[PDB]
Amino acid sequence: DTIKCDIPINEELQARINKHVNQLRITYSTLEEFVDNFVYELKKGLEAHRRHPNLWIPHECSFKMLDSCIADIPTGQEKGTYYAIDFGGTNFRAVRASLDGNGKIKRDQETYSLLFDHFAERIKYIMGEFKDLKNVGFTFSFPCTSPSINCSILIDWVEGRDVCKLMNDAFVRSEVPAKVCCVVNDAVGTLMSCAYQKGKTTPPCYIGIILGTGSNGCYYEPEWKKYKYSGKIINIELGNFDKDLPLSPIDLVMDWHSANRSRQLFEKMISGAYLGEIVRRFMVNVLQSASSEKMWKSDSFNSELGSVVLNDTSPNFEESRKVAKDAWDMDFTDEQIYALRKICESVYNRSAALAAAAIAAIAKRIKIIEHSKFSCGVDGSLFVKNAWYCKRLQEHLKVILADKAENLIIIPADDGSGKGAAITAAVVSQSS
Amino acid sequence: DTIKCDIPINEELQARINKHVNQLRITYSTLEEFVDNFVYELKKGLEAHRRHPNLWIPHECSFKMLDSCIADIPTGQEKGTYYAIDFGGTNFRAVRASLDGNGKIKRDQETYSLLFDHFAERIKYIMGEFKDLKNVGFTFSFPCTSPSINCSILIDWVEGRDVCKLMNDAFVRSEVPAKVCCVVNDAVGTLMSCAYQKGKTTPPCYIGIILGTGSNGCYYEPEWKKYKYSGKIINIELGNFDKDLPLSPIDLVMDWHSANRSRQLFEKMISGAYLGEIVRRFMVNVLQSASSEKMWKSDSFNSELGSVVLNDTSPNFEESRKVAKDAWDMDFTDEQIYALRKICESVYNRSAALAAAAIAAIAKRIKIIEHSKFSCGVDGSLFVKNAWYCKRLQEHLKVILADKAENLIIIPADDGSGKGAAITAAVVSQSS
Amino acid sequence: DTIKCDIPINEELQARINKHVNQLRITYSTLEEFVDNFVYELKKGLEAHRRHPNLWIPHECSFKMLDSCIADIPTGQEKGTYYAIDFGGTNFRAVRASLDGNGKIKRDQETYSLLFDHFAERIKYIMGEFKDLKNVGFTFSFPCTSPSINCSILIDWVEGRDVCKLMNDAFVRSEVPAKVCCVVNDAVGTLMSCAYQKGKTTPPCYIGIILGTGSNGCYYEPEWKKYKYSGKIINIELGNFDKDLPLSPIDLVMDWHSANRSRQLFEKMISGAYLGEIVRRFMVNVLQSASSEKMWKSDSFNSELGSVVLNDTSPNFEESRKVAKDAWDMDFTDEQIYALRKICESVYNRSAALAAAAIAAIAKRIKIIEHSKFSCGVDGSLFVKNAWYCKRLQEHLKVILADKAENLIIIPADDGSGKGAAITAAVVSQSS
Amino acid sequence: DTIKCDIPINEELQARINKHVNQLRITYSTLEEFVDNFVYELKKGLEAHRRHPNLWIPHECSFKMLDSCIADIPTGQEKGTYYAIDFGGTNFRAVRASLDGNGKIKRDQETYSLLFDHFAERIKYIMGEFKDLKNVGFTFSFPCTSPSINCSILIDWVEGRDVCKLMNDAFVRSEVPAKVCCVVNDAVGTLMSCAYQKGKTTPPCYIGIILGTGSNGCYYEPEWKKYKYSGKIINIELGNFDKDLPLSPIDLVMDWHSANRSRQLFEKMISGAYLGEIVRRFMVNVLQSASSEKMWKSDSFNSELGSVVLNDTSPNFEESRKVAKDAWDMDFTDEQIYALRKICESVYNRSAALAAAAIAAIAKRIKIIEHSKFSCGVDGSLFVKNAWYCKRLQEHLKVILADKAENLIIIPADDGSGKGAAITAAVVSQSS
Repeated sequence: DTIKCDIPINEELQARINKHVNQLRITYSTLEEFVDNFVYELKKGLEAHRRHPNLWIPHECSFKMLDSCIADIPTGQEKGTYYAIDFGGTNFRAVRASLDGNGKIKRDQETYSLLFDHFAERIKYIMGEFKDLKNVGFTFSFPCTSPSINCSILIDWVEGRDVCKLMNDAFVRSEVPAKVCCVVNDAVGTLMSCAYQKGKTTPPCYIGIILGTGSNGCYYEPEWKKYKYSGKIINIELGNFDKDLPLSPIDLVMDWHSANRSRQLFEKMISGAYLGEIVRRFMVNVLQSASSEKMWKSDSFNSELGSVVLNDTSPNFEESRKVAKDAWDMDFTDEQIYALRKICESVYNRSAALAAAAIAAIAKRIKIIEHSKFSCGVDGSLFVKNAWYCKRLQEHLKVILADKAENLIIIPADDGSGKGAAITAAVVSQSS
Repeated sequence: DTIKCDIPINEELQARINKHVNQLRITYSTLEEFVDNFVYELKKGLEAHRRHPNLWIPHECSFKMLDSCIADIPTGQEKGTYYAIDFGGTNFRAVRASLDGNGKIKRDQETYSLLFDHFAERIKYIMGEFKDLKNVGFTFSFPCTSPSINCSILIDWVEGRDVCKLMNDAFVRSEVPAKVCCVVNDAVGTLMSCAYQKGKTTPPCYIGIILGTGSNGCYYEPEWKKYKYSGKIINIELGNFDKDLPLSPIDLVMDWHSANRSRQLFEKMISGAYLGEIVRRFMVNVLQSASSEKMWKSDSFNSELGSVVLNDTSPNFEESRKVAKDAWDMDFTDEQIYALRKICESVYNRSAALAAAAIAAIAKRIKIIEHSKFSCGVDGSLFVKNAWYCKRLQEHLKVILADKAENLIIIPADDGSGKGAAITAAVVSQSS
Repeated sequence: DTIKCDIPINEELQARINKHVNQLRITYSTLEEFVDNFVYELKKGLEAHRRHPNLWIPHECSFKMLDSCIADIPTGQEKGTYYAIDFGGTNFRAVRASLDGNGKIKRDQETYSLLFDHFAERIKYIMGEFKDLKNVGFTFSFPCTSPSINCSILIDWVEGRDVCKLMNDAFVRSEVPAKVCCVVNDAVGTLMSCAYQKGKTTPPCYIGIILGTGSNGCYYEPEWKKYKYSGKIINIELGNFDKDLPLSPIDLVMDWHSANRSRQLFEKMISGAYLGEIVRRFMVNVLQSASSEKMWKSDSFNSELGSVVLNDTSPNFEESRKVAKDAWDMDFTDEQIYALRKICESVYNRSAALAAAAIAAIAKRIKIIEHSKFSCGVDGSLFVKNAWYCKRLQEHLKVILADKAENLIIIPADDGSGKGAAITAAVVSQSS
Repeated sequence: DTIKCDIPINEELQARINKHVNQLRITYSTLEEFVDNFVYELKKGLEAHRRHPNLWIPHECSFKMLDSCIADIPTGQEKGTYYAIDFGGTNFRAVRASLDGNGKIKRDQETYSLLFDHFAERIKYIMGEFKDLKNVGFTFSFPCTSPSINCSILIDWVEGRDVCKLMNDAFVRSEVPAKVCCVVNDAVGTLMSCAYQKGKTTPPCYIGIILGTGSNGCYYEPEWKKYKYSGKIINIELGNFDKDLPLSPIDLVMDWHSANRSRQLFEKMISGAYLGEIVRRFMVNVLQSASSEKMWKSDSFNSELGSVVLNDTSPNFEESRKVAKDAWDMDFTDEQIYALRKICESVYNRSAALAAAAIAAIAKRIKIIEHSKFSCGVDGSLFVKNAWYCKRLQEHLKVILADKAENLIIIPADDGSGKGAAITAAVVSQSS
């Protein structure tokens, strides 16, 4: 499974490669300490929430264990039609989903356009394009605290009013009879969308993981009653884990230029928005003076190109060296292309190992893994659109869980921020 | 200034008294360390606010340095009529204040009655009693964070909506044309009410202190621009200071039964809501078996009785031993009445010393005390309705500030939660 | 197993008893959090030692995981004669032990007398009393750090020289040809003495526990090679555990008068030197005014009397109320004697539960408990000389380890500070 | 005082220079926060020592405030001859000093050679070379804790015995009648040597500073009696200050490769053993691809070359570009030599500013600076053998102390580890 060298490599470049690979090496002895720290942090977060479920106090637990206020999960037997709003950065979409009683979802369109007074006409605009004249979901990936499932406040980016009723009154100002009923997170929607579209002869899903341009997790905590939680599903803020991470110096520099400094140190090692910069810096270090002038720019390499480099099988890597030219205007030789492959294979492997040791921790906090069986729905831009990264995540997950790997199933879910919010708004209302 | 014994005291009781007095003794060497810790904490809080002015992170600074979003202070030259709402616990009042251009306030009534749908009719009910048919202030002493001067959220006790517009729409639902325009704290209103009613030949006020059933402070920070503050007045959450306090064991037990545990340890040593319990516990310890059966109850002694015991000049203390009987159904002898006086004189003296060392710290953070002169407006139930406590606070304040005591003036302000909110709503609107 | 009341109890005293019993109640839900915190602390201590095995850094781990520098444990097959020195406080002993090859120890005398220049003549004085004219052990329970097995430094109480060679040169100054070869702790000697005198058909011993006027533990860590330890046996400083303890307010006051303040909070809840004060304070609180004048003294009740109260079976508790009079000069009635019994039964039960949850943690860090079997040697003044405390410790230990209680055996060892140091000095030398 | 550019610089290289200079910029607003943090840390260290003067607890204070056990300082009126031993790394010296009663020292030799059994013959070997046949000092720069002035223990590098008597018995084994009487630090010897050789018309010295291949400080604390100190001079472990430092990313990487990781972060920014690496890394970053192959080696540039670059006045910098070739085998052009000068001038200026703000803090803890006058003796390899670094340290020290700069005098002391230990051994013995 490891890259093999046949071309004669210089001594200096080989020494540099060997020195910079052992800075990204994750042995099966550190992964156990990682799993233990993760489980302990989960438990401490639960207790600290029970002590004061309103404010999040750092230095008590890195995970701000949020709670979706949902009542119960779906089973794949409902029916209707429901609409959902996604709102991230500059331009995002609107979803319409039809639900039959057989565990299947039908979706129509994801319209993008470049301000609460615009979205009501947007919903009427997509609705007239179906003209079958209720309740609408909402994702709203922004800094918000949700005391209840219907409302959530805004504390960052009228910038401070209720972001729920703000959207609600735009339907009243217009003709549209549709009300907001849920403000879900990106991962709980993933959990629900995976639970719906499973089937009937599959174990229940208990963990929803997002690995993409951001990393997060939600899971079903059976002891939710012993603490003060109202929903059966708990949203871990997984990206903020900082107990003991194997940080190389490149991770110490790339964090200083972050504009989010000293925050979210676990997300900056495994997420797809940061792997391109890691491999760029490592390549600059290993090709000291031979590096081009473009290899010193900031955003000169993103993870979509690492995906191209990893999934390469040509006799001569004419695709792996065509992605070099258009990014770094440089004609790579054989030793340099070998170095590039050996660096990407290390960075992505570390990401996959650390993201596989965070699923075993969740599956170990739930003490079901000993006897019963259950499933996990993994979604994201790193899991999809990458083949070398799936069979590696599931290889590490098959070694962390030594004798129990067969009890935990992986089911790739799709489109959490969409179908998820629609299914949540359908469940919270049809079963209201 | 110290109590003198002439009656022959038993040896055991004298030993116990001497042992329990030295547990409440504050020497002029510890007060300096206190002042230094306080000043350092103020500076650290300012910096930590500049780093992230949204969330309060404990273990960065005990003071959550809030900010009133006011523009500028009054001078005593405005005019009009304005109404204010107070809302604490079970039953609180409504205020109407007339303002002339000479630094004088005229107030009408403080009606009490035992639920946002009731207060609009309350305001119309007080208004019809003057029938001179704008803007209304609001104090709202509850857990709230205020991103702006007009709005504030509710996170504790619809329990979560906007507590500003909640009150505002009740005037629209009714006929009353009055809108909320400010949600002030108990101490910034004190500052403003003191600034208004000063005169013309007095130094400017810079600190507003509340010492009562609760302790708090607000002050004018001249470096407000260097950090991200929008108002010239900063609200210290002074009650939460916990750096290094001289805690006796009685303070360790009375905090365990608090229902606010491990929070606000500086407020539980100096505020008027906790001195009665302190003196009750100390009396139980010094009168071991001679204590009555009522001296073991919880709320059997409040600070209004300590005020009676302190301000006593009768030949035979027939008032200090009449407050004993009706509270602890017991006929005190001479040694016991001496012990009671010597215990109250120690508890209240420690409170006064620690509250005088917290004014010197604020007056030292403002570096004006070296050359110029300014004033401080002290308000509360301990300052008013107690004579032994004023000339003692100002005795300690005259020894902490060795050569500068003449630069700082004390001006007793009155009724902060009332006239304060009215004057703030008048200034924010007439000078809008 | 619980005390039963038949005599009619007053309402007030019954309310007070019920209120003060629930402050000492340990449910089987908190014991699990205790075990988890203990195991995590053990692991963190091991890692922190590997990072810097010289200085102990608090806030890294409460346990300063010391190391005995022993080579290997005995098996009960050696032979010879060896001498040991004990040195605690004012007056302590000297031991002579003969060792045959069958797992049996023969001891002679423990002489007490009320200064390194005296102990050599003491050893010659005990030796002449046997006149069979090598190597001598040493316990030396004082503040000392031991870089090697032969030497240890002194940092508290020439007060600072080498406390090993100090004793060694006194044998050279005299005629005695005996040299110090080991400075062991009170618990590793217990471990060795238990390992020797086991037999041949018993599982191996792995934990040595001391529960007396002080609490401590040592255990065999199989992963000693992965970290920088030279001995197979690790000395936990178990008394300093302070992660999350169920502290009543009486424990908050009794710690303030400690002269060892904010240090060793786990030892002050379970050790035999502190249970008498706990029960004295609780009795003062429950018998508010009926308490005598002697119940307010400090050392008016020690654990030897609680042992007498617990192990009482007379028809009328003429022994449990005879221990009252000579200690508190008071003729207890029936309700008061019931209260006293119900208070001692709670204090000692909490101690036994918390000391049984600290053995399960050690037995869980060693992952052998799943399949194999092993033993633990418990010694101390609370285990011996108390019958109600053994069958209660082993009742809680049979419920903490649900399905594995049969894998762990309890073997009461005796005289650790004696036979232990002798056997260690014999093993380190005969097998040198 | 700033470098001026006249040669036309490229746009890219100019942008890089301007971007990397503002990462080393120290404004007069941060220096005040630095001084405040330093003073607070000093006070906290003093208190924490008073609470437990035996063990050093980090997270209480970064400064382990050690204490020299000296009685009193010299005045320059003694007489005699005394010998001193220095012992650092591989090869170090022996000193002989003659002392007259006029404040003048006469020194003979510093012999170097490449093991306590060798130093006695070394002392006899230097003594026979003067053949004027008492007491000997000792510096011994190694990890050691000194409970008393005569003895000190060894805990790192027989490796653990008494390093005082170890040297003492070598004089008895030989003929030499010379005994060790003091084990001083590198900075207290500097203080004493400065105090001796002052004169008679100079203010008293109170601070001794070492700025070289290591940074440290000692000072006279007038409140030494209020705490448990026996000597009037306190040894700050100044290099370990880590409260809030302006760390660039280069300092984050150079610390990861330290072998002393997460320890002594203030020493790694200002000391002469680390400035060459800083400027090397910055030069690699600013000359991205134009850098040579030798500029990527580790020890390719030490501070002796930065001293050469700074003190350059030739028309064409034929010395500043001759130090480039022999170190980095590269013919620098004009833009590159300008960049090199502008980088060294920034690194050394930051070091000088931060080392000048640490003298103002010490001079501010002693409250004498307000009225009286005193002096400070600065020694080290950065102060001596560098002219641009003295008039810059004293320029920053003249701006930090706004109105008091004339009260504090700087007196360059010489050879602390030598004359210092001799003078200390002379004072401790002649005035014994």
